[PDB]
Amino acid sequence: MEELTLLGVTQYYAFVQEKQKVHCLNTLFRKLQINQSIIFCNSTQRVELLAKKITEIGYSCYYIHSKMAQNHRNRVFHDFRQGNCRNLVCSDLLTRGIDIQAVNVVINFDFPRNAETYLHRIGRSGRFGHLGVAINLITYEDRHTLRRIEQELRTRIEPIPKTVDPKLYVADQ
Repeated sequence: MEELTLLGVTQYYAFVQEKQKVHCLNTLFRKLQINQSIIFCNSTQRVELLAKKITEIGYSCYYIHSKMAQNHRNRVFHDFRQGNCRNLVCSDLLTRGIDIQAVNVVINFDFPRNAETYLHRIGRSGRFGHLGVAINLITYEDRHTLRRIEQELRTRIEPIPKTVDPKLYVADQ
């Protein structure tokens, strides 16, 4: 049995053209009541490019990726957990940070290529299952990767509705 679990994380996907990802991301910020959010991309170059664009549209965001130093990643993450930052852009990182209660939305701006990367991004270590929502931005050409990861992880990833039920990601306490 796996250490990380997906029970408690509602998972959605949206069919996006690569040229339209930034626009779809801006639509998500506007239609969801995001407290804090974490956004994954598949390369460190795309992590920095997204973080700058996002701040240009006028959203609060830091970023950490694999080619920063570990002590620098710790302090930026500490600043983000502190509330100094609203969103955090991240590449894939082997060393995970502690859970942040204010993080209720995790977004896969770029879809991971395998199931273990997906679980390492979205899975939760504890069995308390703090309610949250994960949103995957996917191209139609890439839908077969989503089905395979869905079956391999024995989970359910649904097409995102117009209105996400806030019961599934708005903390009720």
